[PDB]
Amino acid sequence: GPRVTVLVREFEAFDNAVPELVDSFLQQDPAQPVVVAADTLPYPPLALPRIPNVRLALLQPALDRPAAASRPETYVATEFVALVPDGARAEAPGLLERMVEALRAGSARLVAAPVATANPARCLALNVSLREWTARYGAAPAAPRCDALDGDAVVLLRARDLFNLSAPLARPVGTSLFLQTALRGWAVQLLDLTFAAARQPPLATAHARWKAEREGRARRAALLRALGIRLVSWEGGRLEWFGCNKETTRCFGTVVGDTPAYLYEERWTPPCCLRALRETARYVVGVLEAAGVRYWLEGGSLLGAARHGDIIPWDYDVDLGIYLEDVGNCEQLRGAEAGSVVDERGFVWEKAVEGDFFRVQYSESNHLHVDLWPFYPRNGVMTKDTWDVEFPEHFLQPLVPLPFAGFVAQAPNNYRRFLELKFGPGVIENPQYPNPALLSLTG
Amino acid sequence: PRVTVLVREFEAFDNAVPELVDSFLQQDPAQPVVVAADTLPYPPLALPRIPNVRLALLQPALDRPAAASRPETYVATEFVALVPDGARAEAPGLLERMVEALRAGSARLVAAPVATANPARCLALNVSLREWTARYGAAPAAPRCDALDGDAVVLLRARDLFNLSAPLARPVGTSLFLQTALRGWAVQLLDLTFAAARQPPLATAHARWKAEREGRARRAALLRALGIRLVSWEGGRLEWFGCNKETTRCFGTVVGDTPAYLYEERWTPPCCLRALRETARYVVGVLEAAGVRYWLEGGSLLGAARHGDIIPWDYDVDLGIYLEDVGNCEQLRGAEAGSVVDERGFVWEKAVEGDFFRVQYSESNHLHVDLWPFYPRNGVMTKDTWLDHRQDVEFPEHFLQPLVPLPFAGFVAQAPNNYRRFLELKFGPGVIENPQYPNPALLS
Amino acid sequence: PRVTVLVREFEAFDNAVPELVDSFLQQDPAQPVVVAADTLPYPPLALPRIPNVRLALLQPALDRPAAASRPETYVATEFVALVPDGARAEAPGLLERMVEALRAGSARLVAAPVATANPARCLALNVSLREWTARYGAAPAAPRCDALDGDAVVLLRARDLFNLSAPLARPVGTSLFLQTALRGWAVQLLDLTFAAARQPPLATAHARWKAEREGRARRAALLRALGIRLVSWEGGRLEWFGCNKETTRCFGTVVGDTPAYLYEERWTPPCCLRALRETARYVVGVLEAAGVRYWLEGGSLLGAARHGDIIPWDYDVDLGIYLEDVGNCEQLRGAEAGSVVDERGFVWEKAGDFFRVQYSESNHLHVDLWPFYPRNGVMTKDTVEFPEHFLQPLVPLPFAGFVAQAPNNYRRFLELKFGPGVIENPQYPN
Amino acid sequence: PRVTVLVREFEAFDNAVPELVDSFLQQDPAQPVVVAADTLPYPPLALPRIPNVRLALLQPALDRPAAASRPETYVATEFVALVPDGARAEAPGLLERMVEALRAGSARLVAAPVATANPARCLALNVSLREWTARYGAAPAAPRCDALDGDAVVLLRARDLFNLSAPLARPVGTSLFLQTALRGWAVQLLDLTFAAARQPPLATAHARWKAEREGRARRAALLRALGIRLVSWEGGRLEWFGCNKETTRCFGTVVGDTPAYLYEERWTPPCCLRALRETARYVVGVLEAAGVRYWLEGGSLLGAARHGDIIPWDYDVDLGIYLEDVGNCEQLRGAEAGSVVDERGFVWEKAVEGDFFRVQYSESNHLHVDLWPFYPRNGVMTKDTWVEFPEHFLQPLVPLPFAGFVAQAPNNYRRFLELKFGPGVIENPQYPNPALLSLTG
Ligand SMILES: *[C@@H]1O[C@H](CO)[C@@H](O)[C@H](O)[C@H]1NC(C)=O
Ligand SMILES: *[C@@H]1O[C@H](CO)[C@@H](O)[C@H](O)[C@H]1NC(C)=O
Ligand SMILES: *[C@@H]1O[C@H](CO)[C@@H](O)[C@H](O)[C@H]1NC(C)=O
Ligand SMILES: *[C@@H]1O[C@H](CO)[C@@H](O)[C@H](O)[C@H]1NC(C)=O
Ligand SMILES: *[C@@H]1O[C@H](CO)[C@@H](O)[C@H](O)[C@H]1NC(C)=O
Ligand SMILES: *[C@@H]1O[C@H](CO)[C@@H](O)[C@H](O)[C@H]1NC(C)=O
Ligand SMILES: *[C@@H]1O[C@H](CO)[C@@H](O)[C@H](O)[C@H]1NC(C)=O
Ligand SMILES: [Ba+2]
Ligand SMILES: [Ba+2]
Ligand SMILES: [Ba+2]
Ligand SMILES: [Ba+2]
Ligand SMILES: [Ba+2]
Ligand SMILES: [Zn+2]
Ligand SMILES: [Zn+2]
Ligand SMILES: [Zn+2]
Ligand SMILES: [Zn+2]
Repeated sequence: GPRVTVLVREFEAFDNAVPELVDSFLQQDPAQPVVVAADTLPYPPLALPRIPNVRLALLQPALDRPAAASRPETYVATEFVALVPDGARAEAPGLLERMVEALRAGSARLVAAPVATANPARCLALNVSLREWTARYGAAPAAPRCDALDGDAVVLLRARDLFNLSAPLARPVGTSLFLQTALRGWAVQLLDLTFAAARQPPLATAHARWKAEREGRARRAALLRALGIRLVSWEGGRLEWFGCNKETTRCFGTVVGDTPAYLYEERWTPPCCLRALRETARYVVGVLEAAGVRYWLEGGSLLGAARHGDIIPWDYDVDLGIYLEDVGNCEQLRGAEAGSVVDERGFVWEKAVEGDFFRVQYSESNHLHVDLWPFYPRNGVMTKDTWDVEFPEHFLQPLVPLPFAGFVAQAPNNYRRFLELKFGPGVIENPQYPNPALLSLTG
Repeated sequence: PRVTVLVREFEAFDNAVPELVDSFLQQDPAQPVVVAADTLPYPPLALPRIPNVRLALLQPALDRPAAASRPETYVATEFVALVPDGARAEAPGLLERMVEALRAGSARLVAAPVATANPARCLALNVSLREWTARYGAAPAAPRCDALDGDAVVLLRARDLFNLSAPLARPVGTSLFLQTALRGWAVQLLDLTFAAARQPPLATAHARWKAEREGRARRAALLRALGIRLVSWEGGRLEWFGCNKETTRCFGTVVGDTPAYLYEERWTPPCCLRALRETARYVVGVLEAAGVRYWLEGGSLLGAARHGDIIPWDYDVDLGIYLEDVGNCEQLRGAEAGSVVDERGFVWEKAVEGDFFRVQYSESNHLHVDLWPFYPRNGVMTKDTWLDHRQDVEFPEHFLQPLVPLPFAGFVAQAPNNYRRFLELKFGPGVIENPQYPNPALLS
Repeated sequence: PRVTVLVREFEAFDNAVPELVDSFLQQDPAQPVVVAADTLPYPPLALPRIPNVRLALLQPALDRPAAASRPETYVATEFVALVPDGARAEAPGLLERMVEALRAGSARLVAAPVATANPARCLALNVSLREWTARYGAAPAAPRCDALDGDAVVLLRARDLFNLSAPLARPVGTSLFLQTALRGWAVQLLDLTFAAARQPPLATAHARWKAEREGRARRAALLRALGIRLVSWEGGRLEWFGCNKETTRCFGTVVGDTPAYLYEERWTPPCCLRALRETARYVVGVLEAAGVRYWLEGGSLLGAARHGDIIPWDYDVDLGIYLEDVGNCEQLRGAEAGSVVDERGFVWEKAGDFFRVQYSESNHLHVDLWPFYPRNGVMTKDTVEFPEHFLQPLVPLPFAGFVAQAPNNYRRFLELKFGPGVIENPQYPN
Repeated sequence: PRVTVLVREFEAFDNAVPELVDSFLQQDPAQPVVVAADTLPYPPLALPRIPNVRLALLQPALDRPAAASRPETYVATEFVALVPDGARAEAPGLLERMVEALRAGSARLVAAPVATANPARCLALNVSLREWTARYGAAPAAPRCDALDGDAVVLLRARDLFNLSAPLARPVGTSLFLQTALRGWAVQLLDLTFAAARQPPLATAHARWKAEREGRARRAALLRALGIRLVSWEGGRLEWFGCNKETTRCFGTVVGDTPAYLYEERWTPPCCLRALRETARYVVGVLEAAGVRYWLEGGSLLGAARHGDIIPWDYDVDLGIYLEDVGNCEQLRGAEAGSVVDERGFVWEKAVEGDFFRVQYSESNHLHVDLWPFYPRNGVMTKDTWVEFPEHFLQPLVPLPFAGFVAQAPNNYRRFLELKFGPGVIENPQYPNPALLSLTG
């Protein structure tokens, strides 16, 4: 009895070669189990053979079906599942068997065989970091052992592994599967086997490709947002973003009890939010330097600068100190005492509700901000008559350059002494990343 | 008797879940409680972090197994009680009495109203997926109902709830009884009342307002996902959830003369049918006012002869008109120059394929009436271009002299005389008495 | 028919808990499973991280609420099945069959042996808190039993298990039936059989010996915490869990002639009585070797007359001796200079009219020797008296495992000292 | 009546609990009073036989229901006042004063010192479970505190006290504030004083000696059970409660390579780090005096470059050495022939596994410094078992602070570290990830 169930999930209803795919596997073994899975009944009809080992699995809730009907493991009775993309065909007999033999003999929980299309599967490296909401892809250093595949491959793994993931069949499978398996530390072995292409390949015209790719990028975008992947990178670069921006709200919205929503989700600050914070800091610093406002990294920004030259990865704002006596040198600041001011580049400058400090928002919609805390000497010690620690004014005589958030910012001289006076001894050396369990106990 | 309290209906921005859960914990410190949500609620729910109170997140996640989003794996007890936000346990032993009534009764669900401004009421409910409709009315055999409207604790066996396809789809008040009534199950409305929340949620008019809107949006999403286009109540009042003048038609381009919904074992959506009847009514009024001779044709005449309406799986309307009359109608005259949007938003155009005219419900909604021009050759009605149908044939002009009245789509339409013989000539003997799909070589 | 599997008996260093849990999950993927432990097991159990399988850590923690160590809070179902490591579910439906037998029967617990090397056998069990003793034997009414010895799945209602004072105290097979036998509950040893793990734990000789040694340590700590100083078996085997030659005695300094165990509504710990009997026998032996005239006195004579033993709530032994003979005994001559620790560890002291022999330097259970002298034909000390004819002659009287010497006509002698009817009217503590 | 007096800190052999109970009853005969003990106190306390005075025995017993050992079972008021032995109620209207203060302020605990020789002082306290440390200090915001030192009545809500995991674990003065400070709760030390008992307990040197021996034993057992390996005062006066030269290391055999402490969502116990630092310093001392070229390697060099210490979740130290130098060191030459215990108890052995050397802290405590011999071939440092690196990184070695002393590091160690670990590794620590560990294994 067959030990592998072919499963087809990646195809387009308007233009596919799924009937040829199914027919090709049935022509090596008429009893071969084949499952085609879809969110709704594909139209135009697929007209697959009406035989018991071929089944359409409709992954949608329906008023007249049991819970089992929308669960893909219901449709698989074999030990192994072979995910087969549309556009493949089985011509050499026994390829699924060789893949089973390779899986059992190897040490990778997945094995794959490229399909000989215009885009055969390439072996990739992938690091998934849920805390940084990032998926980092790269060339696979230990090919043919990989974390992920790009392109067309028959992928074979045990049904109990596949159907135990949270989103076994979320689309595109080429993205969702390896996000889940790579996070788990599993590997995929690119075998030296090749499945043939369909004789009449799907999506043969430019217009059909255009529709297919438009829908698939839309599925991918929605998939990465639902799964909490805000940034995709290739070799550290070619950033592809899925978070907040100048024209949207910031990811975590309004903060309740100075504990942003992302900490309860056991993650750190989204990288789109950190990116806007860096850009807003660079911009405010550039403006203050050109206007003649003396400023220095303050608080957690200074602490992040001194520790690793960037925003601390679970922080969500930037704090700078300024000489109160110099506020008038800056137009945006001058206007900020009157009322909120939207400058020429969309940055919003406000005088705070209470507490006498200035706030610069990334944009009118995206409320990530830099806070400016004005101080004035009172006989050698900086003070704000509203309350951020009081400190001696010689720490600013003079100020020091310090790498921060991708540029050079000004800091208090001997910032190490400055940091422990405000935070306590040894602060630079002992970071404490968020503690969700502790947070769960203490609200 | 062990019962898990399961909380699904609440709002993250404004709720009384902490009070709800504490009220059951005051009665039994080890009381199992499951709060279910699609995403982690923020601001934090701050439930007691004790092992018998769990939060079930129904979203997929990269670092969780499939079971973590299946709520049955959080319920170990035989029974489960769905409790809405705004409710509280005050009297001891309420859930136990509900268990007793379920074991003693015959209904598969029992329910207790909550003493909010809107306690649950007993309702009747018929679901027809084929017609995309759910029909509510007054309960004939109260306190035994098919569905409830309003706030109630609903107790049923875990095995029964979690074998539904969408046990926790929101609103539960709508979703649950749609699934239970379809299965012939009854909910027995008990004479027990749960108390309301001391600090009820949604205390301000603004908070209430943004809740009713988010609920309506969820309810509409629910009915679209489940294929309910039309909801009716006794009193005759209707809520729609499909087509209108401003949207697309529900089903899209038809291949093989068999629309997508037939493969889904459903008939034409009632909203598409409504648009087709209103377009047929309008077009007939225009042609009559213009002096264009028209007759019901094809499947429209067939439907007319059978039951005075569109065939319930059909998706367009067909009229024959005299060719020499097209010049009488302003929209028709324009349609030969190009597509014409007229005074009521109907779109008239000469079709790609067969030198016939098409009238679309709107620019976005392409439900249409097709007008087929005919001219008499020698007492024989005919045209130059033919579509590849067994229904597209010549026929004797005497069938059009004279035309007879015939109810169709809510109005009186003109039909060929002896339309039975007419229909049998075009479709074959007995067509009126033998309904069949537009092509049974594919689907019958 | 919803049953939570509850695993408590396993060793972190060597266990088959992953197989056990997986076997029940094959029969039902949503089977509730609770694995209970005092601390987080390492190496990791690596249980499935699915909502119906949970690890309950029972010790206190700075960062957890009270509820987190209370096991009932992890069990929502009506029934619980305690499953020992080494067992696996093969046939489906075994727990529901056990539930049915439970509802059908009259035993508050039912049990099914596991086909290990040591499948559960039935036992009788009698618990006497007053005497700090648990007594096991062969069970007359098997398959209905007070306790079990060996591997079994035990099923009971969760309200029954978790109202016990120490439901999951280890070892479970000792602690559970101690608590249920004391309440009059019975266990029915059903005829069902759970299979053994396909890869059993403790496969090597070193592993098994390491497990037996830590188990004996847990068993000993359990019996000490619950007040079982002695486990006795039908056939004579005795297991001691109290004081001995190298420890302190169990109760320490008595105030107001009422030892601590009386206020706990218990009698003398049996290990303390055993030490007293052995000191009495040793002292009598030394006295008889040195030719010292001794007789039973006070409560020891009373207990000898009543039942040939120490009164079970007494805590010392009193002997009278002829003062003229004190010199014939080395230990007692030495006792006048100072404390004497002899060959065998006994501590002889004079303190005070009288001498006192302690079982050992650490264990101060003692025999008091009170010397008398004949002056009037009456026996008298110098800091109550009785006529000398009660000692001429002395009679043999069983006491504490040996033949002691007692005044002649000692019943008459006991009612001179204590009043009439004393032998038949024991002054029971209340 | 809204406050239940709860007495937990006393000694059976010598106490003033009868005077205490009486004093509260003299001011209100109906006062709820609970004396809590693990076992029946002997000699008998002889407390009044009235319904509002109860003796709670918290140990499990064969004849008692579960509830009997749960302290909330004995309390039916909203508040609990923890009262130490030695205190006495004289001024009426004192507990109601503490309730009024509690309600009107923000602290969930309020306290009043008792006028003994050791009246309560206000302290700061941070608890770090990851570092297994309790850091005490003088309270910056007195009389708002994190913890108390000395005798005080402590009043808080019953629901708060009996929700803690170990609400009456002894000593209370230690156990309570470890739990409340971890939760971020404060205690407010009021300007109210409870009088002392007229006949104070433990008045003799001998009675005090016994009580202090017992209390210290209870506290050491309490700290081990709760995972506090290290107590400090103002960062000094260190008190240790973990492993040492004469014991096992805290976590024993690593099977991951994921030590047990990561599964407990903590870092390396600080006693283990202390042993590792001292072994690294001793080994380095031996290598320098014997003339062995060594350098910090792997995560030791990485930790030195990041913050000059062992990475706080790492559990060993790695050093490279020149293989041609091994002969210069007696311990190493002995290690090739068999395991050698040297004059100070360190164990030098040659793991035949990976062809390196390993120095253990002691025969029992297997925290170790690993020594990786390299040899050059064409100016590339290499070895025969396992990355290799160019020798110029060792020509010359540079000083680098590490673990309390100055150690040798490759020159350009940032470039050295980046080649081995990747760019940015110094700036982006791989912080322990409980959630992920729970997923991968
Ligand atoms: C993934 O992580 C490893 C180890 O942290 C690192 O060496 C590698 O360069 C990373 N790969 C990518 C593509 O980010
Ligand atoms: C008990 O403590 C936990 C913190 O782990 C908290 O979640 C819960 O709300 C507390 N309950 C009460 C009644 O304070
Ligand atoms: C529901 O269907 C039943 C069965 O024919 C019918 O008697 C009843 O009138 C229907 N009720 C509603 C509200 O449509
Ligand atoms: C399902 O996934 C979880 C990981 O989150 C794992 O613990 C469990 O063992 C998996 N079950 C199977 C059958 O692989
Ligand atoms: C327990 O009690 C009965 C009498 O009530 C006694 O006959 C039986 O022997 C005792 N059990 C054992 C094991 O001795
Ligand atoms: C003890 O038994 C009673 C009655 O069955 C029940 O109310 C209570 O929950 C039980 N205690 C537990 C299960 O801890
Ligand atoms: C506790 O932490 C705070 C800030 O984290 C620090 O300022 C205070 O100095 C610390 N106190 C002690 C005694 O470590
Ligand atoms: Ba900050
Ligand atoms: Ba038609
Ligand atoms: Ba038509
Ligand atoms: Ba006596
Ligand atoms: Ba390392
Ligand atoms: Zn963002
Ligand atoms: Zn429609
Ligand atoms: Zn004893
Ligand atoms: Zn240690």
